[PDB]
Amino acid sequence: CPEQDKYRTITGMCNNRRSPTLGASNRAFVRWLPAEYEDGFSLPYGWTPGVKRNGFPVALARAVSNEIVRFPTDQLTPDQERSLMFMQWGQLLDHDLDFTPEPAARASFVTGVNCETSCVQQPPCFPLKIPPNDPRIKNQADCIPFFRSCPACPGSNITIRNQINALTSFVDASMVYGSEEPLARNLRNMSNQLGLLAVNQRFQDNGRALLPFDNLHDDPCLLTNRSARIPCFLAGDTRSSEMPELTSMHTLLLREHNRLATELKSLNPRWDGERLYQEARKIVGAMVQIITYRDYLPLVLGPTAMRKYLPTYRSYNDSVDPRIANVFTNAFRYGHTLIQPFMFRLDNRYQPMEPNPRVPLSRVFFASWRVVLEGGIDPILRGLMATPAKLNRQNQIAVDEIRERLFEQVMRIGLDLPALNMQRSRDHGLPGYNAWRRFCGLPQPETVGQLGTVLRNLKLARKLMEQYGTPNNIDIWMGGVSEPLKRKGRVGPLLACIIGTQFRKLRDGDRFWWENEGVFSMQQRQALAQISLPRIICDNTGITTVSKNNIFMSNSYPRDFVNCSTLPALNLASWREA
Amino acid sequence: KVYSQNGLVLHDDANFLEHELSYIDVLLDKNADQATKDNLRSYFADKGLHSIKDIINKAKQDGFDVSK
Ligand SMILES: *[C@@H]1O[C@H](CO)[C@@H](O[C@@H]2O[C@H](CO)[C@@H](O)[C@H](O)[C@H]2NC(C)=O)[C@H](O)[C@H]1NC(C)=O
Ligand SMILES: [Ca+2]
Ligand SMILES: [Cl-]
Ligand SMILES: [Cl-]
Ligand SMILES: [Cl-]
Repeated sequence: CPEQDKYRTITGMCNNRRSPTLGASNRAFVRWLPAEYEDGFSLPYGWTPGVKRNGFPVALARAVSNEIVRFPTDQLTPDQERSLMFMQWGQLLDHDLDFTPEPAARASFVTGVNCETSCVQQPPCFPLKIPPNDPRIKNQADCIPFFRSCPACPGSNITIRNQINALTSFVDASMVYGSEEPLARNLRNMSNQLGLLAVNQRFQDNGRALLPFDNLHDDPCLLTNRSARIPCFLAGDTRSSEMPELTSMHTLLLREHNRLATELKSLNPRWDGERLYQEARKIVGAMVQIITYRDYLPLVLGPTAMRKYLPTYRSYNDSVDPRIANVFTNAFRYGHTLIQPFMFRLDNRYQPMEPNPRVPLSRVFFASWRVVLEGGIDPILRGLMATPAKLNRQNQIAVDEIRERLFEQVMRIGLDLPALNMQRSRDHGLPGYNAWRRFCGLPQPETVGQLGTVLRNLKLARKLMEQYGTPNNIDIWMGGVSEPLKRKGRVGPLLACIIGTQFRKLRDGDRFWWENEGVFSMQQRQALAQISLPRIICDNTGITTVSKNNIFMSNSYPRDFVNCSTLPALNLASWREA
Repeated sequence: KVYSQNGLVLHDDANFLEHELSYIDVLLDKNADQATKDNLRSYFADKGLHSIKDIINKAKQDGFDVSK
């Protein structure tokens, strides 16, 4: 590929010149540990009845969720040092890194069964069976729908099943620009030479841009309010409409791009649309990296694991594998423990905003109509900044808005996201808890007592042994979030290692890392160090009072807030060409 | 291809998009710069849409009202 280049490819191709497919979209996940399947190459554990895993029956994901994850919603413990923006950035970031495609439901027409409707365990379905005396699904002939992720090698003969990452592993803001050339151009405004992204043509947000509408014949967003007829949005990642909080962050970065391309045009009139697009794309990409590694990741891992797994950056290394590990797709779902059961919306005074200031999540999923018709994104972003995240306690894992009522407005039955996570790890043949402990150099408990010591919680170690029988079988997500949080962090040691290691490779194996020599000039790097997420909010919204750094720690108004006039704006003076 | 999560179609790269109707408006704009319309026709051509008829008929096929 190009002997020399300046901007990254959309697909991530040829970031590593010695292996041009590393980190590129639509490639199989890399495996930090060999896959563990029931039959050794494809069938997930729990597929065939009576077939044990390490001498113990496989536990129903829904049962583990009922007995371990369920807790009384109203007793939720607020996090005194994490805003709800901390959770939301984790979701948006994840949508930059991994998306595991699944077969579309319509493929079941002249083949197999419809996993949306049927509870028959047949390819490509892997439905979650309902345990006895379930608190919500009292019919054991029912099930929670589940599609198996598409195999990396379709069909195939004796090929250990693996899964595909449809996104660029690099932290390159691909959730804004896309991971494939057709979508990338579809997202772009191709009617002039300004290098802008396409914006909505039917609706604005107090004079400011909204994401364009995507076209889905069976649009889930239209089901959330039939009279509004507001479809889902279009962005670099296809999940942009899952939540209005997520939508708001997509919309924010879309405005930031068009704001940068505008200034760069006035700054360099000779530049054409492509040049403006690529330059603004490169800044946004660096902004995501800065916010991620400077502000976000230290609050996920904590100082100890941060210094250990993300030492001081040196330079690019073309020997580093920058791909997303299959286990990271499940391990980075720790954020589900941070989810509050409501969407909070505030006004310019940071007070509850009418119509609805405390909407349960089960009525915001795919509710794009709320962004367009209930006040835009400013009330949402304000709620994300001035609302504490949910703290993860060993007996308060995840709320029921995602454990009982996930997508119930667009699904025949409410889904159980924690249970989906564990079923998903089995779908991907991920090794168990102790397998990843060892991989991370951590002690591996065999007995309830040793597990009790690891968790510093004899009670939880007991309920885990009752469900799983052996710590070797604890699904990686359940075990990851069950561990006590490290000092000033929000994950245990196991997830600190998996998450920390992943982002190390994404930094050291990225030739376009914003600090790597040649990417930016010295004056440009010093200019980018000044950016912050609160400043991006000031530049592209009607909000004039925003969190003070660190935004992910600030979470109470007016204690942790300042006026926008106090923060410095990004200085594009060094982007001037003679 | 089709992007599907939990059976929901989140994106279908084969479907005409709503904001691409503003491009049709440019093409049918008599005063519109010709070099711009030529670039749009290359944009649509790269998607298998060659004549104005093909573009309109695709937008129609994908659920949009065409009165142009
Ligand atoms: C779905 O959308 C409709 C239409 O937008 C909502 O009714 C509107 O409520 C807003 C509050 O911001 C009012 O300003 C409008 O006057 C109402 N519009 C209409 C058409 O009456 C409705 O509340 C939403 N459905 C639910 C369940 O909230
Ligand atoms: Ca990416
Ligand atoms: Cl793995
Ligand atoms: Cl992405
Ligand atoms: Cl955790």
